[PDB]
Amino acid sequence: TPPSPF
Amino acid sequence: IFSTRAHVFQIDPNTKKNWVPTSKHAVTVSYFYDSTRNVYRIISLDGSKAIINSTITPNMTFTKTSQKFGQWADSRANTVYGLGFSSEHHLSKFAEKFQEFKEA
Repeated sequence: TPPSPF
Repeated sequence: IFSTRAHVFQIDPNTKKNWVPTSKHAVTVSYFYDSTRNVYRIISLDGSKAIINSTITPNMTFTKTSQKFGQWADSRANTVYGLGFSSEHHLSKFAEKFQEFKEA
């Protein structure tokens, strides 16, 4: 899962 | 050429699951045709660091993981780059150019 908030 | 802004990350080398921030803020990322090597390249400079120095190969792929995050494996750099954008719009133009410059 992508780094937040991306 | 083509330039845009994005926060840079690289997958962690140990487990290749987690993302490690490469830049501390958004940085310029550009697609550039290197007339000395006759290849298309993706580069991003931050200070004295070349945080991205990827040569586009026909067997390379850009994945739009989410609305504002895309990624691509670079076997030469032995890593996977991840880019976070300010909008899905920017993520999209980046992805379309990846395919365009790859197709040539």
